[PDB]
Amino acid sequence: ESLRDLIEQSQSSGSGSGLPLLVQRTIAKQIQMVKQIGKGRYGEVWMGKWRGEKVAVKVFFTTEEASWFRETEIYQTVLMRHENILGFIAADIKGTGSWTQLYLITDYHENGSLYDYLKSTTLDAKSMLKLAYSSVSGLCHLHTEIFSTQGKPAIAHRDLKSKNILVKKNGTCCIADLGLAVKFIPNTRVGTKRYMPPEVLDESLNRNHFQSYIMADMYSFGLILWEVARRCVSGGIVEEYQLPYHDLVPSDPSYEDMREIVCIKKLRPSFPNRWSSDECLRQMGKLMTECWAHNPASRLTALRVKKTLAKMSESQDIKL
Amino acid sequence: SMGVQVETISPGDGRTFPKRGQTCVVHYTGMLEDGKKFDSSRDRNKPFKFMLGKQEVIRGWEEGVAQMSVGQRAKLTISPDYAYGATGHPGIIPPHATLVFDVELLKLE
Ligand SMILES: c1ccc2c(-c3cnn4cc(-c5ccc(N6CCNCC6)cc5)cnc34)ccnc2c1
Repeated sequence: ESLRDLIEQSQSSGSGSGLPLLVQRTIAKQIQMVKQIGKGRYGEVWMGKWRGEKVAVKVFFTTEEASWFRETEIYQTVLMRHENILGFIAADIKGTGSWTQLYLITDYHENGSLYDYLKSTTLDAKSMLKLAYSSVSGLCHLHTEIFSTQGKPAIAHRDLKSKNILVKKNGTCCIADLGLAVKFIPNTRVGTKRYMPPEVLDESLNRNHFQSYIMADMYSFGLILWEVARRCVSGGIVEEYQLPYHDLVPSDPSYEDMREIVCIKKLRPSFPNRWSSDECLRQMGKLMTECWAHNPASRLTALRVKKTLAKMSESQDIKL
Repeated sequence: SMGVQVETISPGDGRTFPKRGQTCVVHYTGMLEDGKKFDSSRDRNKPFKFMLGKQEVIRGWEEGVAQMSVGQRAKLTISPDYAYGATGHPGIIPPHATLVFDVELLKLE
């Protein structure tokens, strides 16, 4: 019954991340749905209990079937499984006709997303770097093709935001919400408007190159580094949690709002003054800047960011 | 039903049959019509359990296995209506898939 062990038993055999099919399709009827815990693109996210264990369930209606399909296929990709990607368990279906529900069942993380966790606590350098490094390690894994007999393609996420990264019990992060993800083998303007890079906002993203999606991801990830860094205490001082561009646009900003700030005036989130008094936060500031450059080609790669953060970590005697 | 064809591979005891409410313990291998395998309890060396009449498994399974003897092994050919229908299962079973399960009823509990 031990879910982890069930998943380990079945993935030792091979091919599919998650439970074996026939086991997957026992789950919808047995899960106790407890409460809504958040939101996902095209579906609510609930906590459920299955065999006494908490799991998360992203619930789609049949109008969003294609998205359940796409997202589940991605999660079931070979060599996709990774400590910084949200752990897939099962997909199943319940109910009847117009009320049919499609379930995407995953690990549940009680700390919630980075958005929740940053509102809940302040950080030191070590926790800041652990969240940043783990999160970018997930992104880099997505972005990196892996050759095997059954390979993993390069994947761009396309909806990165602090609400789509979970913080595990051990202080590390895993990436979720893969329903807009693109594999190297789509509408340009999709995702969360507040995190869209200028070229997505104005539809000048070059659709001829997969790389454009990867470079788009790095701008969005730069904004998340800013969110996290604000919460690292230095000199006995710390900022309150805020979303990027909080002072420049309304909540639930529109395309017009974002185009003005990001495409036209080319503004970026501002750095609190106290950052310039701490070498680590100075370095984080430089990393953000280099992630969110207007010109996609000038942005750092996820691998470069990973390596930079690793160097910061070991430069303060911090493990990982 | 032409929806669920049952071809014996190896006979069972011919007397101990699953009743509604009993847990069937089986070993199975599942394949598409072309032969590509998609699940096998034998590959993870752990039998799979389900209760007749709880609708935990596709209807073709309950219908195929219900008519099997403890110890019996049989090829179940199951039409999409008796399995995952037009929807299938993302990345594993395509739409309108006829499936082939090689199933052995090990034990009733
Ligand atoms: C995007 C994001 C997440 C998911 C998830 C997902 C997996 N785990 N998980 C946990 C939460 C969650 C837990 C606890 C809290 N709080 C803790 C204390 N008080 C404040 C609120 C808040 C939120 C939300 N979503 C998820 C599953 C599937 N697709 C996704 C797509």
